[PDB]
Amino acid sequence: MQVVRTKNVTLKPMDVEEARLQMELLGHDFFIYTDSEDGATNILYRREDGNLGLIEAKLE
Amino acid sequence: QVVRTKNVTLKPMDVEEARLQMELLGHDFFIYTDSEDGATNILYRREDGNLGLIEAKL
Repeated sequence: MQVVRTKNVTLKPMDVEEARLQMELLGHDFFIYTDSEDGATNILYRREDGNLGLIEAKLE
Repeated sequence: QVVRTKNVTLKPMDVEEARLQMELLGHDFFIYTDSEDGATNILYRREDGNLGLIEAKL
């Protein structure tokens, strides 16, 4: 079978500039946090483009 | 420089259902709510090609 190793992380509030900083200090391609102003769950991620992409996960 | 957000609506499901979704959308990752603990999850393809998961929670 296929085993997916889980990496547990605790969601925290911060600026998207902060998320970028922290993501890079780990070289991760994915950084999930809760937007400091908006309050919603955000996922900063590096596109195949190389550029950054920001996803907002609607708790809807 | 300037980036526009993308909106996604999370749904509860297990890693298997999420894995199938990711394949269908032909995407490299998938975000959903873990139906076991209600956490926000990110199933994704690692560099080595393997599958990894990130579980976020307050």
